[PDB]
Amino acid sequence: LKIAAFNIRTFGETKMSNATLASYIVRIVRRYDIVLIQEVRDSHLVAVGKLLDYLNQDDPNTYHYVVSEPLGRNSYKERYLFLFRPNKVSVLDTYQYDDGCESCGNDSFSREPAVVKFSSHSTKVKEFAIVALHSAPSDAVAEINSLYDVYLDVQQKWHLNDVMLMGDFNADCSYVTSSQWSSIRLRTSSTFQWLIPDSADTTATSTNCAYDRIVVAGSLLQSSVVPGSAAPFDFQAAYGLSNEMALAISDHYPVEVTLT
Amino acid sequence: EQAGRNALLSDISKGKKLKKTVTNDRSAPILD
Amino acid sequence: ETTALVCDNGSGLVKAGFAGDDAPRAVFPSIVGRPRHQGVMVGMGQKDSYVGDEAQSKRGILTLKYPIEHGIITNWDDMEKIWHHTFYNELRVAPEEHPTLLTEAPLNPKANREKMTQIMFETFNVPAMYVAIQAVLSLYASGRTTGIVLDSGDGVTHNVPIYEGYALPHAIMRLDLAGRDLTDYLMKILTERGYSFVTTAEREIVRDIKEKLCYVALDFENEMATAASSSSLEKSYELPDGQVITIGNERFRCPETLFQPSFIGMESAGIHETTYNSIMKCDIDIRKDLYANNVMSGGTTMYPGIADRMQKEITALAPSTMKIKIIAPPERKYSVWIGGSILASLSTFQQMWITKQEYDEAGPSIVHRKCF
Ligand SMILES: *[C@@H]1O[C@H](CO)[C@@H](O[C@@H]2O[C@H](CO)[C@@H](O[C@@H]3O[C@H](CO)[C@@H](O)[C@H](O)[C@@H]3O)[C@H](O)[C@H]2NC(C)=O)[C@H](O)[C@H]1NC(C)=O
Ligand SMILES: Nc1ncnc2c1ncn2[C@@H]1O[C@H](COP(=O)(O)OP(=O)(O)OP(=O)(O)O)[C@@H](O)[C@H]1O
Ligand SMILES: [Ca+2]
Ligand SMILES: [Ca+2]
Ligand SMILES: [Mg+2]
Repeated sequence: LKIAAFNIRTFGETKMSNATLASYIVRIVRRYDIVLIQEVRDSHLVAVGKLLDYLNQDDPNTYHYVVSEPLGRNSYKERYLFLFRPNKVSVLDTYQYDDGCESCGNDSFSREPAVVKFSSHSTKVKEFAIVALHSAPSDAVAEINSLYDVYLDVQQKWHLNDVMLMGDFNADCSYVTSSQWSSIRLRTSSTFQWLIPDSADTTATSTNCAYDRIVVAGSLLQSSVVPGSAAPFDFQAAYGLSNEMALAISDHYPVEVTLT
Repeated sequence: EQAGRNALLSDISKGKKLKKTVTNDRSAPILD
Repeated sequence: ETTALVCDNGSGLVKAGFAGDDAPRAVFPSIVGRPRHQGVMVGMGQKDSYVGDEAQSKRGILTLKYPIEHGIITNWDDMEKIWHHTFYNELRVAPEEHPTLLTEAPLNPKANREKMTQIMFETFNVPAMYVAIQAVLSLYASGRTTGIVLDSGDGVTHNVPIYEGYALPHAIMRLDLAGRDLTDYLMKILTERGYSFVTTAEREIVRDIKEKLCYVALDFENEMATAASSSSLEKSYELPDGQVITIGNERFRCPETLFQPSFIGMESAGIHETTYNSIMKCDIDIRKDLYANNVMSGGTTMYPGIADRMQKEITALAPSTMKIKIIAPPERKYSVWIGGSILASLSTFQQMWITKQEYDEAGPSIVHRKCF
């Protein structure tokens, strides 16, 4: 089971209308049994529709979807999108983190985390959740720290300890400095194991930042991770791109992991 | 041709007070 | 107390609510979508189909259908989905216990009126229903029973001469140009000056600029001259991303199309000329009353200035001394609905419903005699 999280800079109609860039996005998505796409700026879901049109142009059930409404503290809004192969896993339930009350999810998060419960037959973990988060760069420390509370929420609602938290956490450089790690419960609690290390470069840009992450909780899930399989996926190297072309795809690499 | 048509047409001329109603108007353009 | 429903089906918008009310409880897009792919919205279960506002906002993962073209219903399975959504989701009521007034376009074919009736009785099981002609209802809403309506919505524009409550089929004019063509033409002329509108949101934005900044010039050629020699008519308009664009003569060239359809390649007479041609196809006696009672209804008559322009255009056409009066009520976007709410809550109307009992005996073709 190959799983990934991928901030696609302003993924939207303009981008998916461009045959070349669509082409690369499709090829990239095709790598994965489950993939989280972030920064979806797609007001009427047209871009989500095109991508799915491509992913399913042969077999209509190659990929299924879970998509959120537009989300964001203010007028700037994004969606979370989960794409998954129904032949490789199944979606049991999904919800949006809300902190027990309607607008209350916006109290911790600019983009209230989408949470998906999956069933997986081909791995040691039979059931796990994935919590998506694209944090607000300026509030990254609090938002990653708040993820600890999301985990408690999941545990309580689904009586389930196997939880993967992932996405563009903005977890590095000027937004999370090394001295601030001691204040993120998600990092200091032994319940969580951090698969993309601080040293990883997950930006397609000049910066050296471990912005995008994959954290796993629960012995079963943890013990299902293929050792050494978690890495950013540098698609500029992979596809032999100029940097200009890489950047037109996104300013982040996907981060990926493999479960067994 | 019905019975009581003229009285109907007379009542449409007199007009009628109608009741305050908040419309759930979802026709506005979605601007992004 | 048993309240009647009023439902005005349009090419672009459904307007629905309760007789006796000053306005519809619900206005949403006349659209039905079935998902092109398998998946769910977060927190939700899987859905076979969406209607109205939800379909519009998720269109990109759907296949949409507009069951109503130029005001006429052409797709029954889908119209059925829309009326269902209307009762159960929008108005939150049980059809089997409300009389329901429905509207139809002018010149609606008989078979159409019958299928409408049949569905109401045999599918939704209403206690009683009625069908009225839209132009007529918006005449009614303005407190009158003789006159001429100009109804201009999203797909279609009619001139409907009415006499003592009855539309005059023989003199009705239909012009195949309305809100949508107007939106497209603004989009065309905004582009011609270098702007770009190709995303779905970006097309939605053109409509917004139309509805908020457009108007009809009292004299098109003087307006052109003014805009050519001063910024006095320029208007800033602010996009989501906050940057600003300027809108000059496009503001009034867009709606001018209603008077000069050649602006978009059509060979039609304009709405002023069709209004006049319709009156002139009528009885000599009734013409004075048509001229003094020119009512305007529908979203596409909302343009600031349009009544004044019509006023002037008709005077130039008509006999030198004819009394002319254009009635352009502020609530006119929803006059059809409003006249329906009046008609269906009036005491003296309570006998004119077609009942389940009558339909059972006579059948769907009873809708012609009983909806005179
Ligand atoms: C689809 O997306 C790609 C990626 O941005 C677009 O290709 C890029 O855009 C244009 C292509 O015409 C290039 O700019 C050009 O540079 C050349 C240099 O030889 C110059 O001759 C042109 O006048 C122009 O400035 C750009 O280099 C190119 N590739 C990149 C940035 O990697 C493409 O145009 C987009 N739209 C499509 C294909 O419809
Ligand atoms: N203020 C406004 N100015 C101009 N046009 C408007 C305004 N408000 C709405 N419209 C236009 O009115 C149209 C919808 O009008 P309406 O609801 O009267 O028609 P409809 O009943 O859906 O369709 P039809 O009557 O053609 O079958 C849309 O194209 C919309 O952009
Ligand atoms: Ca980098
Ligand atoms: Ca209409
Ligand atoms: Mg680092």
